[PDB]
Amino acid sequence: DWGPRTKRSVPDMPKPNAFDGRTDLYAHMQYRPLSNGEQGKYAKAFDDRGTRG
Amino acid sequence: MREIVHIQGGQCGNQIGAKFWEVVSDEHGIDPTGTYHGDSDLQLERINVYFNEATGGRYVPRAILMDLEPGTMDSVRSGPYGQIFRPDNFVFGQTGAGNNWAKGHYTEGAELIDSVLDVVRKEAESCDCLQGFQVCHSLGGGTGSGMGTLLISKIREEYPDRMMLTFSVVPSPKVSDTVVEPYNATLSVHQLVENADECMVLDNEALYDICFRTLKLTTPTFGDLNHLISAVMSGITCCLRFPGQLNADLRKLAVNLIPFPRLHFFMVGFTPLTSRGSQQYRALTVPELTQQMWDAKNMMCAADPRHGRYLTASALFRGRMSTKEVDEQMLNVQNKNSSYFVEWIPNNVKSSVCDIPPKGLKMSATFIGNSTAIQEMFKRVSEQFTAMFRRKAFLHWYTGEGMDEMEFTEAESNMNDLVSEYQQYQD
Amino acid sequence: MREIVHIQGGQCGNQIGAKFWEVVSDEHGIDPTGTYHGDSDLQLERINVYFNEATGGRYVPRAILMDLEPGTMDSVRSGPYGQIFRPDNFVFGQTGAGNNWAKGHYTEGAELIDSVLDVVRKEAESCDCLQGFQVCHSLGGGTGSGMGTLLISKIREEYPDRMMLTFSVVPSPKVSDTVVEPYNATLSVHQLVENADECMVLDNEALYDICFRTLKLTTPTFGDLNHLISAVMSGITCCLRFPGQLNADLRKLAVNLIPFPRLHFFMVGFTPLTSRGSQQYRALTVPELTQQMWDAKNMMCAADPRHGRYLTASALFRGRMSTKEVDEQMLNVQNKNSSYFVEWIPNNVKSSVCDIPPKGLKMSATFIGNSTAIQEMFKRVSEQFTAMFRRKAFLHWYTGEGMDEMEFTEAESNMNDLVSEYQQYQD
Amino acid sequence: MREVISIHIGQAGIQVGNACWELYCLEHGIQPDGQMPDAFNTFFSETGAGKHVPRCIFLDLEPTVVDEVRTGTYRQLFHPEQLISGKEDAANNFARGHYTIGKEIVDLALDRIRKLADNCTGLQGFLVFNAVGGGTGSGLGSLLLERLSVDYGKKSKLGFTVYPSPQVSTAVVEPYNSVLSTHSLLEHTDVAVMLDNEAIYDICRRSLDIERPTYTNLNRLIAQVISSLTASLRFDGALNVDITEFQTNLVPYPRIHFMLSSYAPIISAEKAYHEQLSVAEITNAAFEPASMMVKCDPRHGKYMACCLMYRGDVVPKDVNASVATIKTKRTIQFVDWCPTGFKCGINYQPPTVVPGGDLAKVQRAVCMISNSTAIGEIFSRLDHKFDLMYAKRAFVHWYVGEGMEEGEFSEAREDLAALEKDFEEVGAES
Amino acid sequence: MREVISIHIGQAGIQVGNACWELYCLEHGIQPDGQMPDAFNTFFSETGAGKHVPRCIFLDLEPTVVDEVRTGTYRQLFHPEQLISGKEDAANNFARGHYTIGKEIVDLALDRIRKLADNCTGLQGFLVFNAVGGGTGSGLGSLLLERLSVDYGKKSKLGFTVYPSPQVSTAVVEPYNSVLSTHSLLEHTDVAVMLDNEAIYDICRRSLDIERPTYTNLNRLIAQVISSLTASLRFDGALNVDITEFQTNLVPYPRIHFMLSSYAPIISAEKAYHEQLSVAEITNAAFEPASMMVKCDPRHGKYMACCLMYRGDVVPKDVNASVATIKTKRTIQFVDWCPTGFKCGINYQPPTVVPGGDLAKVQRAVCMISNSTAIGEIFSRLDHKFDLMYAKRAFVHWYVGEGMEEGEFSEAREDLAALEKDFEEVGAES
Ligand SMILES: Nc1nc2c(ncn2[C@@H]2O[C@H](COP(=O)(O)OP(=O)(O)OP(=O)(O)O)[C@@H](O)[C@H]2O)c(=O)[nH]1
Ligand SMILES: Nc1nc2c(ncn2[C@@H]2O[C@H](COP(=O)(O)OP(=O)(O)OP(=O)(O)O)[C@@H](O)[C@H]2O)c(=O)[nH]1
Ligand SMILES: Nc1nc2c(ncn2[C@@H]2O[C@H](COP(=O)(O)OP(=O)(O)O)[C@@H](O)[C@H]2O)c(=O)[nH]1
Ligand SMILES: Nc1nc2c(ncn2[C@@H]2O[C@H](COP(=O)(O)OP(=O)(O)O)[C@@H](O)[C@H]2O)c(=O)[nH]1
Ligand SMILES: [Mg+2]
Ligand SMILES: [Mg+2]
Ligand SMILES: [Mg+2]
Repeated sequence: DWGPRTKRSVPDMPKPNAFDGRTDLYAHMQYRPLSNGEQGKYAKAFDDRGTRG
Repeated sequence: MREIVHIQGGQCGNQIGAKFWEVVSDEHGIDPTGTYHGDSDLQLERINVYFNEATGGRYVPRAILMDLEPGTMDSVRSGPYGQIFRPDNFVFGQTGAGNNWAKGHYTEGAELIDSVLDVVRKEAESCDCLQGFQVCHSLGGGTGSGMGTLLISKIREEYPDRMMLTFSVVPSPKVSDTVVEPYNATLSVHQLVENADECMVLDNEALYDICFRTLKLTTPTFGDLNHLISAVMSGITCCLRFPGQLNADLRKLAVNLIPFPRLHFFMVGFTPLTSRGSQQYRALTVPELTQQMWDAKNMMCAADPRHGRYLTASALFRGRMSTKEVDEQMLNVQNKNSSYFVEWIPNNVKSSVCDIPPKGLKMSATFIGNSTAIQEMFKRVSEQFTAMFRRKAFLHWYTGEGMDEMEFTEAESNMNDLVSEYQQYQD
Repeated sequence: MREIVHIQGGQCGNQIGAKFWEVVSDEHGIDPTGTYHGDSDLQLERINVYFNEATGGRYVPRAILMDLEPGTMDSVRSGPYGQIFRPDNFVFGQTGAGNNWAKGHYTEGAELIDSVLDVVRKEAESCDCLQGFQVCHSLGGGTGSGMGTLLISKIREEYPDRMMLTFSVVPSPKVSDTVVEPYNATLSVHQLVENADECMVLDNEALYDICFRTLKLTTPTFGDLNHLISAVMSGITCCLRFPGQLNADLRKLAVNLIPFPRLHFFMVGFTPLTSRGSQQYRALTVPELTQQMWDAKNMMCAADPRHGRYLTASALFRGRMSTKEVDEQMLNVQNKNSSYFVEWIPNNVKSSVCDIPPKGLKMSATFIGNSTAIQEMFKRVSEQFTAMFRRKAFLHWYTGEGMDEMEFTEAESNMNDLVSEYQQYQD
Repeated sequence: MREVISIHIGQAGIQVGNACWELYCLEHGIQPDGQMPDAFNTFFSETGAGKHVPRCIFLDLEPTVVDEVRTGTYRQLFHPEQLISGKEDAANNFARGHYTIGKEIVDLALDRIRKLADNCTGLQGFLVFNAVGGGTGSGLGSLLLERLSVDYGKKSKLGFTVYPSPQVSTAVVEPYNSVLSTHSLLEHTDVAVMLDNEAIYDICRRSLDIERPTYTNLNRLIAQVISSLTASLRFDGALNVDITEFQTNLVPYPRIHFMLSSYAPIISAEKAYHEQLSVAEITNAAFEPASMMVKCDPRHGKYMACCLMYRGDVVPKDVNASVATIKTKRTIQFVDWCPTGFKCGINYQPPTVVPGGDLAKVQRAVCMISNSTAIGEIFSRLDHKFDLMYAKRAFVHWYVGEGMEEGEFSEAREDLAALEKDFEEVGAES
Repeated sequence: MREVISIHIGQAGIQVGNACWELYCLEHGIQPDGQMPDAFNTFFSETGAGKHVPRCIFLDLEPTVVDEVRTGTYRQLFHPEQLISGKEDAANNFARGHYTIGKEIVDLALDRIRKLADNCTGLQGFLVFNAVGGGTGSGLGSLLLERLSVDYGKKSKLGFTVYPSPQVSTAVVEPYNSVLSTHSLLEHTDVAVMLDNEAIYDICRRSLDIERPTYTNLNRLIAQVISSLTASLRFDGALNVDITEFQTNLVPYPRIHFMLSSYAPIISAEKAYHEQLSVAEITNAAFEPASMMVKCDPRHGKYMACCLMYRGDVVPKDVNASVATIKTKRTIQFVDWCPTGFKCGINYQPPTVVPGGDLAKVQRAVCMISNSTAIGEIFSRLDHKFDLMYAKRAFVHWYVGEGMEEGEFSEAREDLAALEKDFEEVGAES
């Protein structure tokens, strides 16, 4: 019954963040364990800004 | 078998409930198509607090999304978990309140109030026991604050024995989003004292700060900010949806947290906020959920709780926990810093434990604090309102839809009256 | 169940203390990942002294890592066993002290001393009952000298009854790694007298002398020198983390070796040291350990023990051994040369035995002496302080940060006062 | 469905409108013939099968600026009755565009605005494009704006007008024609956005490194400002700003309603690779007077209400931190009674680049429309230019002979003299 | 993060910076176009999609030398706005670069500095490059340096300038521009490091055994000093020496901040195989007057502070043994009131060799930058050349007519004379 959706549909907004692709706060709000392929990023860096050193 | 009816207004209200009903849904194990595929029997026991059972296993919420523009519902039309809502419960406008508190309340407000209250009345009679009405809106805006605050005053007239949870966001002190921000805020708090029974104070600047120093995120979107707000709203009614060793419903917090009927502005907090970098190293036990509960950085309000005394506090614990560790940690915070608590009330802390944690977390807890430090927030908005009203700037709009300066002087009078009694109790 | 809060300050403290956490984790059976893999039951019996329990069986150090530059935090974390520390415990600024004591103690330490007290408190009330605080830093720089001693003054006021063990490296007599050592060293030691309760004095070029003629390592880097220091640090709390035949914790070494409250500067030593090609010729007997332990060339400070008398000494023997050999060779080392010992204190030595030896060595001992010959390392700093201060060279950087010249003369007087109390005990 | 009607009046109006609707058809994918191979409802009117009609009219008394639209590459786009021509121009005379030849064509102007308003379902405002220098844009715009307030009350009317520059102007009776226009755009137009040709000459000179700018290059980024102003309707974002939201945030008093304009990223195709475009860089770039689109210096006046409309990859936190860095600067000084001067809007659509254009493809862009007390420098200078020329009755017999009288120069001068008094009185610190 | 802006003023600053950034782009692996095929953040800004721009400005009033960079092999590396030019040069006039023609460009220079300072999150210093022989390097250099002190207070300003040599001089009015620069570079640069063309000529003649070096050969080994001082910020080591550590360890007084420079392993390709490069050998090489990059003998003066910076395979043990032998040498004199003299720093990155350069690939390098009382001979020789020329007012009508007044030549003369007395006072034994 719904009409056509207005105001377009922007692709990829908000952008997936660099320094691992984070589009949600589900990891923090679900306490999921860190994967081994992604643990090294937080091993090297503190914040979500990538590879400063 | 008590129920909560959810009503939302404006840009801010609708985007929260797009995430709020999303967070509630996967706790109960129901898909965005509405069917239930959960693996736990305890989820289906108390569904009626938030959902109507339908034919074929569909579950539709008590969600009444109010707005004056079709833009907000368009996001709800296409956003994730937006197909669960009742299409009949999307009351909409066409003109838009235009960030004007006078347009949403008086002149253009009346054309939709008789229609939005019809949707509320249909849902109110369908469920048997009404614990109360829950609204989530803004205050600095005009669509969800102007139309919302009239809607709260009307629904207290029809249902005066039912409680009123309001989750209203507040103008930030450091930054600003709109220009008529103190105008629409002081007119709403002037009405929010009379009608609403309890208020949770939120603001984006504390949600922005809590995403930085506690979560280590330098790119928080609004959808990141709505998730932390949605965790608080699930924590208030976690006692209704799930069992517990000690039970505290919505009305039990009302007699606890409100000493006098006008002191119903609280500050919120969510305990297990761990960054992903430091996720493994922290442990999950009651003493370290409490140490992040009482931190001033964990509060999602502008007010520093170190400035003002805690008149009454509440804690909504979730998880398999010892009752002593709930009791002793909240007893230690009454002895270690007793200057931050009110002397003439013994045991300012309300505690309750529910045995069902959220999804994934072993333990969680939600904090509600009736602090007198909230007067710092109300003073700043009243400070901005007197600065702009004495020049009568931006006032030729509000007088255009049928307002005179009598209630503008009345709004500052009640604003100065409610902040006066906070500082009287602090001495 | 007696625990120690570790603090690391500056580039020297972070690099030394990183080496400290392999030598104590290896003897506690903690892998570089963070889990437990030790084959002995005695290791996990006392692990709360240094380590905090975490989820999944993980163990994290109770180490607040503190400096003013982000370079050393990245270097410490990138090395082996550098991933065991919490990212929350990496407290740091952005400017950098730059070998300036005034920038560390007053200007740029003030914006960070609130952050480092927040986390050293969080590691204090989390654990059961504090044995004391342990800090490792340098007296030549400004990051670990100024902002390090500011933490000691703050933490001594907050926790006045707890113990305070400091490992500080002191400027060399012969060479000079920086240009403003005696300005940094005189100001730091003057703060270190009243605040700290113990000070294990170290010198880098006593360590080079150790690594050259005894260990026969022709290319010693800082990995070598910190490894010798870290073995001594494991030797002090060896009887805490493991059972012993004769018991001696950190406070047992306090009352035995501190005759007077300002007479609390010690110097260290590690006895089982032999070059790699000469290991077969040494028989690990108790008299073999004692002749190296009391030798001048083994001691890790620049002070020569033969120049002054020994006020009080201590030997912390480790391994399975007979306790009368812990007795007569401590008696015979007093009877053979009694001129090198203080007459008015009888039995100037204290002995202790821990039955769990370190990894790879079956017989070891860490020597803690209190010789009046430690006035030599203080007076060679004092003669360099008086040379530069009388011409006021390199002073405008210090007085450009709010430090008047009055407290330079105040620190000079205490250095001349502390060499005055040492001088009257050798007569 | 939301909708806004744009009327294009005078020689500046069509030449902006050719640049305006060129930017509009590339955003929605509509080809110049009118065929798209759900958000076009803001500007385009769907008719038949696969045909989109612009919701605009070209009203000009001189036919030789409209006929090039009727024979160019946009023949199949416009409705031929929307293109309204006339026998002869007003010839930069306010009296001709308002009294003699203006009344003979404004009846046909309302005939199609009513047709455009009847086809509209939900109307939010009007766009008007004119230049007060020429009597078609000045007089007929004054006649149409006065009639529209009578015909369509209480609706928004966005004034995109062009004013004479201090040092630069291409007509002689421009001091005469601007002052008489200010009697109408004061009391009828609710939001007026000043534009100035020499400031955009300077903007194209340094930021876009074009040594020889033309009227095509100026109007192309005029189209960028208006498209950024109304991108909130067409696309979705974090913080939408509607037309009536835009009007109550920046108009504190019913006569203090003139606002500035600033588009921050103007970068070349070769400087785009070397600039690190972030939301902190562009926000500081917008408040720079180099990026100001009107030849006025905002340091003299006080900023009073500002809106910042962001397009593209703008995340909501650092934009809220970017505003805080602007507030800390002593150079950007706000008025005392307004502690909340900023409005914020974020849209997720990056700005389109026209093929063969001069602007480069950027992932972030902000357009600032700000109300300031430094706009009194615009009016007072044009007041001095009128007062010197009127003192010896220069170019009066042209104006008087075409229906006017001498009494309308005194009323328009007194009305503009009240604005300079009003700007000083409002901006005074108490 | 750590960052530093390197400004280059004058023609001599350009070929220095042309020789620096060709070594900087090689040391971080940045290709000439500007794309790398975490340590680059000290000097390069990450821009968009894998592009880096130098944190530098090339300002010079003469448009010839800057346009050589625009058409050179690094036309894609630099941002086109950073290569700032002018209409005409100061032309060996401190009058023109500081008063008349320098004002028109110093405002544009500070604007881009504000753009670069805003981009960097932590600024550790400003590297200023100039020569006091020319008008642009001295006049415009002093105007930018005075403005940078007020706008960015309490920040280190690292001064790398070239004074005229005792024998070789390529201009006549070099005594005039040197004295006027000395009044300004004294009170504005926190730390200044001298370079002299005569000593670099002798270094290439004796060490690199090239018979006829040019400025290209000069500036390549100048840049090898430049990278060695900033070597701690970009690559890790046992003993880091930051820019803020560099100042507070070397200057005992604010008015004595002129320091020498040296580089140890200056060995050609054919002679590198025969030489045994140890830490002990090259430390003895660095203290020789032949390795001094400024034409003065340190044996006449007394060293007050030294800062050795090491790169490559250097253990912290033998650097202490090498310093001990240096201290026990009797021809190397230290001032009596500074027993602790050496600031030691060891970076682990070996020096990079540029293709076509005369320098050989060496495992270890030492750059010694030391304050000394032997620099008092520089200011006396430039004073004696200035006192002779100013005695009967030669080459003064150029300076007086272009803004300057006669009396302030004596003010710079007295300021330089006080610098002569201060070096004699600080070296006197107590
Ligand atoms: N930015 C911009 N300004 C224009 C353009 N065309 C004309 N103008 C301005 O308009 C002024 C001339 O007045 P107009 O309103 O255009 O004259 P007109 O519209 O032809 O009115 P009539 O001559 O009576 O027909 C000049 O001073 C220009 O500044 C244009 O294409 N772009
Ligand atoms: N080391 C070094 N010095 C140079 C170089 N080029 C010029 N100089 C020095 O610069 C001095 C003269 O100043 P210039 O740099 O040539 O010219 P300027 O300072 O830009 O002043 P204007 O010519 O008026 O613009 C001479 O005494 C040289 O010693 C160079 O490539 N390397
Ligand atoms: N948490 C959150 N707050 C929002 C969002 N959108 C707007 N706001 C807040 O809403 C306030 C403006 O009110 P507004 O949205 O105009 O209210 P409305 O007129 O009723 O729609 C600002 O202070 C914003 O911080 C959102 O998506 N999430
Ligand atoms: N034992 C040891 N000493 C070091 C090390 N690194 C530096 N030092 C000493 O620290 C002194 C310099 O102090 P500095 O590192 O600047 O201290 P900071 O200012 O706190 O960072 C030198 O005299 C060195 O002897 C190390 O890895 N081990
Ligand atoms: Mg009950
Ligand atoms: Mg015309
Ligand atoms: Mg030149």
